[PDB]
Amino acid sequence: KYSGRDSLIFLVDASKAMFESQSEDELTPFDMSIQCIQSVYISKIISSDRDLLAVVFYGTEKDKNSVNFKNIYVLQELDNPGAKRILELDQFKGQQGQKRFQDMMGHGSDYSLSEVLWVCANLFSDVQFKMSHKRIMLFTNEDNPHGNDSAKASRARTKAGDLRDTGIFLDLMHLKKPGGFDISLFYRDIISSKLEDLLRKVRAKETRKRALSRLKLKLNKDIVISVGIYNLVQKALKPPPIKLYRETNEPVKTKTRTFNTSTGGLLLPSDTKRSQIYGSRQIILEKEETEELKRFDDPGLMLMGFKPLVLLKKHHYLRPSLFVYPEESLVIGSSTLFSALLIKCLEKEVAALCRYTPRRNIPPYFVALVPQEEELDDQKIQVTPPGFQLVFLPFADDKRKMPFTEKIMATPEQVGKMKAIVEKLRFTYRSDSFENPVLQQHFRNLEALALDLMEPEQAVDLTLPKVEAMNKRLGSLVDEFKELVYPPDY
Amino acid sequence: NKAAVVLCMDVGFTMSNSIPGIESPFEQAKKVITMFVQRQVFAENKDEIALVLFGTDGTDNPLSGGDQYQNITVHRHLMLPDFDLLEDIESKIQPGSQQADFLDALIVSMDVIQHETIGKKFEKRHIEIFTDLSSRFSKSQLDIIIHSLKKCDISLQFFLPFSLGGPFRLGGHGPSFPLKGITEQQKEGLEIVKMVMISLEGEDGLDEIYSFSESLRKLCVFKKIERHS
DNA sequence: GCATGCTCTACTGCTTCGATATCG
DNA sequence: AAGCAGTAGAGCA
DNA sequence: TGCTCTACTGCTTCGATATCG
DNA sequence: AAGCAGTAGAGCATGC
Repeated sequence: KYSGRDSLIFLVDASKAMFESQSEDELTPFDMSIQCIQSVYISKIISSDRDLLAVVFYGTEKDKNSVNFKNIYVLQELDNPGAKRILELDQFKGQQGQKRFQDMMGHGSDYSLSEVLWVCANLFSDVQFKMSHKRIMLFTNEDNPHGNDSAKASRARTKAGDLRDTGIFLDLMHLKKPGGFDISLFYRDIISSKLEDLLRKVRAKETRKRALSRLKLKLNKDIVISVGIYNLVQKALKPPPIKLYRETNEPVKTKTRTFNTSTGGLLLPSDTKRSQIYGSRQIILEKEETEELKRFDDPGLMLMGFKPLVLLKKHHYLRPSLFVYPEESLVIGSSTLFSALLIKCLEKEVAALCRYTPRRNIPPYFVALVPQEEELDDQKIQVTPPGFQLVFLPFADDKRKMPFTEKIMATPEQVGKMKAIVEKLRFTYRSDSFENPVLQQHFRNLEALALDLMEPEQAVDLTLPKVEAMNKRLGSLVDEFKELVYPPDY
Repeated sequence: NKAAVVLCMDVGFTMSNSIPGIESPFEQAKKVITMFVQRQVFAENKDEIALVLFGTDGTDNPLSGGDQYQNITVHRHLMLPDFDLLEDIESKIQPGSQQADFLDALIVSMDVIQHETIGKKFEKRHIEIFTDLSSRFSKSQLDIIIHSLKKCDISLQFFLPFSLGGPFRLGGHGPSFPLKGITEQQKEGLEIVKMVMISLEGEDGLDEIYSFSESLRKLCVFKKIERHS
């Protein structure tokens, strides 16, 4: 569906060994799990802040759950990422946090098996929303928790199937006991290690997919089909403030009005005119006339002929392009016609040209529909989906004209050394990763404000170049490139 | 900075010619000139306009010597155009049927432009010429006036009517002339204005020949007005 | 022959989110 | 509601 | 009667505000 | 735009 949120239960193994440092001095796997869980909450509190996140430790001494099972202790409950819940969470670090774990719940017991999955199931059942994905993320190391009883093993693989059928899928981040890919054992049936994607990799993201407009494409007379204009590059910005009463920290319910005809008394909106002075005199209208003087067309796309893909110069530009698609919701039998027109436009390299009105009262606007075709391999790479593209087109007063009157050339020798410089600085561009420093430092400012930890975590500036790794990279040709013909010569 | 634009318009009898089914060239020139002065009034910019009409009945001219300089009247000097310079355009139903010449309004507008640059700084001198080109010419002195056009570095844009060689309405990316809107007089007019424009400024004079169809279609009235951005 | 009693289906308005135009 | 240089009126000489 | 400060200042870009689907 | 949730209205069955 559309508003089906993502779910995640964290399930941690605190039974026998990980609370101890595995007889090492580096990092206990318990601290590894708590750091990963805290980083996932910190990432999804601004990445996907409508989802569901629970956390459950099993194998501990004392117990609390709604089922009343022995030695299963839940910590939080299925809700949003909350700052107070992560400030509860971050108290289990180091030896002092290990002893806090001891005095709060105590580790070590005869840990049972699939009843922990039953508690996960009843934690998923009692939600009063809709959920798209159901993922159980098990943080453990060991291999045989049914090392003596075989009926416990059969019951474990029965209850795992009872979670398999109603749509609950689990993966276990297998804690490497020596630090390697060693245990190639027999839980490939229950499942459907690397933790860096849980550790850093999602500091700024948002989850959304909207249709933006659902219009009609007409071939200028009566022949009408449906189309829907999705969006791809939306220029995201930080969320805006909220006014607040600094005594008790409550918002203040702003209300405004217009009043005072120089005596006292309100003015309900029926007794205001809309005016424009032009020097001496005024021009008065009504609100309905000053909203009516922009009305040209019904909403949609009327087609006005076909032009090849070559003579439209794709540097004429004023707004980002959107992306059509042929729904079969308004009319029926539209994907057939659009696929036929698309393959003929492709094999004849031609593009449509249209007049476009988005909403129920908008002045008209000329657009160019340029086709595109998909691409797919065994790895399922996806750079293009199979539709069109609406290049917006300027009309006449978008283009300015530069003064233009200089023309002096030089000798064709610097092009070779500049070719050497650009080949020195030659690389594949990217696929991602030039993130916005202002938004990212604001994110971490808000993290340190709501968590009072230490300081602004200074975001690394990827937008900045690498001048140390560029100047010595190119070397001692910059002096000759500077002083072949052009020093400033004083 | 300050712009000083000047219009010179044929208001002659043939300009108010009969309608074979389309429109009068007078009403076409009226629609175009209302578009231009409408934008340059409603844009609140700091420019001044001066306008001269030829093809009237009387001659209230600052210079009317003999048979020449007939039916030419300076309507208004270089003014920030208010609604009076738009109602002088709109409330002027009369064409005034007595047509004399077509080259006179350029030299009268040049004389009053010289009289109008009295301690008022201006960077551009653009004069736009509407003429149906149906009357006879006047060839007393030509190289002196072409020399003044050259030495003063002023600009002269030329709107010729639709006659440039199905339902021609006004402008719809269709035909310029419907089937035949030319004759011998219009042929010699088009060749003499092509000769003067090419010989004065070059091939841009071939580009500065704008039809009444396409001048409403495109932005071709505004040129050398704005500045660097 | 006129008034009432009972159900189900399509119309319609609300709520939340995101994108767009406007005014400093 | 905030900055960035562009274009004419004042101060010491 | 001569060259730098100075009042303005047009613009330009976010930031808050309001509308619409 | 998207989902949903609540009520108005028309037609079958009943009564005086």
